[PDB]
Amino acid sequence: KPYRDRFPSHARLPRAGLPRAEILAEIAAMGAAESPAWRDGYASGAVYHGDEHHIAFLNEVYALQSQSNPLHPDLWPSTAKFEAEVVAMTAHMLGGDAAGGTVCGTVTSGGTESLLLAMKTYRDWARATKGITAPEAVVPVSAHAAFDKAAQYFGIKLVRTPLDADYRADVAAMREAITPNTVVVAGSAPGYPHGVVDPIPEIAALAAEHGIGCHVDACLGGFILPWAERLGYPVPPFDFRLEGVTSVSADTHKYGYGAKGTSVILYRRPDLLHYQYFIAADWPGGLYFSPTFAGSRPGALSATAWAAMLSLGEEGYLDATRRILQAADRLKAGVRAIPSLKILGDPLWVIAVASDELNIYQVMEEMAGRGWRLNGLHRPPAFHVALTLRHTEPGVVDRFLADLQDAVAQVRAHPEKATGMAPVYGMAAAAPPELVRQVLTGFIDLLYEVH
Amino acid sequence: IKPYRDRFPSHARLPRAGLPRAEILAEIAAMGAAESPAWRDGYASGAVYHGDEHHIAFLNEVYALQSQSNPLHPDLWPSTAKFEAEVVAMTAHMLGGDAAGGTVCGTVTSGGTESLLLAMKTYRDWARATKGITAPEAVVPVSAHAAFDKAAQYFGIKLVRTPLDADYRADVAAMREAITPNTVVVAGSAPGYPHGVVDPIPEIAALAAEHGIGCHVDACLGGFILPWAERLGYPVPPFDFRLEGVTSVSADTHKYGYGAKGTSVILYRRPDLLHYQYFIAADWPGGLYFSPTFAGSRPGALSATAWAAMLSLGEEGYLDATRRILQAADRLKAGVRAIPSLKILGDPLWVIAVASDELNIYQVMEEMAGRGWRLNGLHRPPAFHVALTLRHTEPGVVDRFLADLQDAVAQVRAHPEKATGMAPVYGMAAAAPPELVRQVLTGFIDLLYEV
Ligand code: NA
Repeated sequence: KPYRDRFPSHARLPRAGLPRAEILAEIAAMGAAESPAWRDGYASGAVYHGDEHHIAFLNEVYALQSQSNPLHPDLWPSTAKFEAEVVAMTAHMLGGDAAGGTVCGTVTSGGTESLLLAMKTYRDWARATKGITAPEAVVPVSAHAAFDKAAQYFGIKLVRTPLDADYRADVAAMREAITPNTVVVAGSAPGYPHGVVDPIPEIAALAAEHGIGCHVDACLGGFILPWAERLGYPVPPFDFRLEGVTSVSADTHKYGYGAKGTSVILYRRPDLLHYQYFIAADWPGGLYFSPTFAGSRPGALSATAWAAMLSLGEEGYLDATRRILQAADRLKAGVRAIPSLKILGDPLWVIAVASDELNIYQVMEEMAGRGWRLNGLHRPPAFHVALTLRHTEPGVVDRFLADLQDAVAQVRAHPEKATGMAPVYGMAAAAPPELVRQVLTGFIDLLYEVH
Repeated sequence: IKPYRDRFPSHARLPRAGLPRAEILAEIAAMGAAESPAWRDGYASGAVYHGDEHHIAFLNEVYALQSQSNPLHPDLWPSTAKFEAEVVAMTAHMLGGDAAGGTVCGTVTSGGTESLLLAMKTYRDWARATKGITAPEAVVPVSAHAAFDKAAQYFGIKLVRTPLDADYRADVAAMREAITPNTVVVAGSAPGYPHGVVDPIPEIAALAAEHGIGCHVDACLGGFILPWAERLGYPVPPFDFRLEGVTSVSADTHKYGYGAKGTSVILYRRPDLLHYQYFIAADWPGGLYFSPTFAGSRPGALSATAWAAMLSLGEEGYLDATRRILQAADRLKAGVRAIPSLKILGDPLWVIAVASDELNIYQVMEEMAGRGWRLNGLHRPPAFHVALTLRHTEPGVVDRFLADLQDAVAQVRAHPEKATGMAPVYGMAAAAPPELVRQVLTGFIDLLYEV
């Protein structure tokens, strides 16, 4: 709570309205304080484009569409066109034409919502068409935490399966975990922890053999992998090119470079998509439907997804991806050169680094002391850096490597040193899950404290 | 209908080369010039709640300043964590939170629907953990939002809908009779969407408390009006945390809070309830992970607009806006009651459902549509409503409505069998079997997404 001193806190409505100009000044001052961290490339992920002109462009898209609520297609036909076109272009980018032109889907609020919708959809589809009432889903331990959210929300038993030596899903273990109640298996393309792409072709084949769904979580890779493939990088098919793939999520607000608050969920056929829709026919409020979880939605954010995709085009995504993967190549070579560190698996641009000899959490804390905001991992202990366009700016990768070399030297010199956040991550890694839940619950409460 | 089919190019695939930003903006701007008059000039029921150009420009600048905000990372955007904390605190205080003894707490959500879903899930989880209930039920009036059915279907809750009395308010005897040992929550609306009437919250809350179950007040529509209507001397029963048995309340900042679309608030009487809402993952290799609500990544700029709107209005601003809306409603209601063949359903303050026992109300509505009005068509029983906003408090707007409504009724009286445009559509939807409605609406959503 860094502003507790500098700015008044508001626990109650002001009696009189406060001047707009004063309100904007506070927000602008906070922006000046907060933006350097992501602008200058210190943040893993978080901001995916970050360019001044791109941002000013999407801000004006927002301004022009600010009143849009896609719950009312009759008032905002513009926004329904934008969502239809985002879905179509994304589907085409992800091998939709290979499905025979039946690929369809919706815009969502984010990768989490795309995953939740897909999970609910397989649940309802399986109940209706296979008589399954105690649904199960099989995913690798690396699959996003949102799969557990979906499981707990929709009453699906989540079975998480082990990874091989390369941190990719062990498909044999996935086959073993399938039962008559399994409704879907998933693979990540790539997974968030270690940036590796699961063996999608085998997972898709597994699913098809069992007549169950196969969801590919391409939230992180959907706007990168197709371009990496065209640039010559090693990437096997991960999308609708695979016969057994029945849905794919992809985040326009990650490497699509749209504004935060949008993603896409795609299904192989409409008969599947139809299980996602909510329709109420008996309500005194009249006919009511929604394609996704929300009722009212900020249509302006859909406009920003559409605008971003159109302003980039294939050549734009190709260039962005090129820059990111070149930076990644350079970063990975540097990490491999530093003694006592290793990279987990063989990632293209989301790089998890670990150490068998040193406390990786203190190496991470040493980086944080130099301004870096990296993601702390566990199982196993590691940190990761998800490279973005912010990291392709001049000097950024070199600063990272220089800082990391220094971090490692400092930790080797005092291997028992543990400061700042390092003991927090270490304790969290060792702690019983229930204890973690209690403490993190207290933490969320603290974020909401007004003093 | 898709108005831009022949006016602008359609995009089924990414352009090969990025298109100029300036052209993309021109196209979006052109669509805005086409679309804004309808809401700006007061023709839309609900839809746009403030709509003033200076207010809008103000929020658009709030968005610009916070555009990169993603509250999944409070360490990068402490500004936004502060905004959400203060939106919750101010809203809680406005809704009688101090009467709870200072234990009232909550979170910002993406909208009214998410607030309702979250409350529903929360009572389900709470009841499972503390009451051993594994086949949860919820009892709500038939007028309660369609979103209650979404929550029931998502989270495996049996939803029991109960009849209204002659004033279109919840029949509390029927709710009592519907309670079983598996019931986890009862709800009332403040006010309900269809007819704008406030349920007997005190009786419902007392019912709930007597049974040791939750009581959720859906104040999504009324939360930012009712407290001020009450201060102004209008007849409004207590409906909030002043009532002992009220355990949660939802209120929409993006409705009469005058924030931008994409925000709402869910409040709980105590932290031990709120804690059942949080998602926490402790064994994920992606590290410690938590979400206070459904989403992971979120558009923090939208929370900023809620906060800024609340601050720029203050109590005086909400009091003034509410006064204007309620006096416009008073005038509008009197004018409708003065028209021989029309009646208003129940006794609403500002969301007015109008019906007719003698004429086809759907054609009356169609005659209004031919004059530019975008009203909401209801059924059970047939009616239309107008949810009055600041847009309808502008000079001449209520007078135009009544003048148009008088001509509408004169025309229908002259040709009682006339049924044109959307009138036969609403008429058929009201008579049609729900399964048939489901199939047709499913086809309609498909139509929205056609490129
Ligand atoms: Na190394």
